[PDB]
Amino acid sequence: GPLGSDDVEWVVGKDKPTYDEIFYTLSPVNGKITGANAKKEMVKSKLPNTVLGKIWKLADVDKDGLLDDEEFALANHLIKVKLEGHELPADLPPHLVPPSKRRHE
Amino acid sequence: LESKPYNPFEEEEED
Ligand SMILES: [Ca+2]
Repeated sequence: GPLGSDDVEWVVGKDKPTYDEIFYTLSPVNGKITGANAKKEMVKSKLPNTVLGKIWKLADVDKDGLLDDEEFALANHLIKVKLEGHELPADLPPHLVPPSKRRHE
Repeated sequence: LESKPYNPFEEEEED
């Protein structure tokens, strides 16, 4: 049975180009920045340290400790949501979880 | 295992 492609609306796909540029300015080592790079970026965002921890713990879907361009873009996306006056529901739904981390079966 | 060491904003609390 030929199953179809599940294309969910990952809004970060609209955000990506901008955070991709930022990702490159933090010096992406082997295509993935370390916790230090994004840590100083997060403190530049001028958010409370508690928020940084929450943003990271949600955004880092790999639980790898590093942020690649999609994880980092989610990090920035969530930070922006906070800056917009709102907050993240502490839920990663299908339309926020990147396809790279979408578990099939 | 509850202290998540993968977060640079969660790197140790008081000690
Ligand atoms: Ca990661």
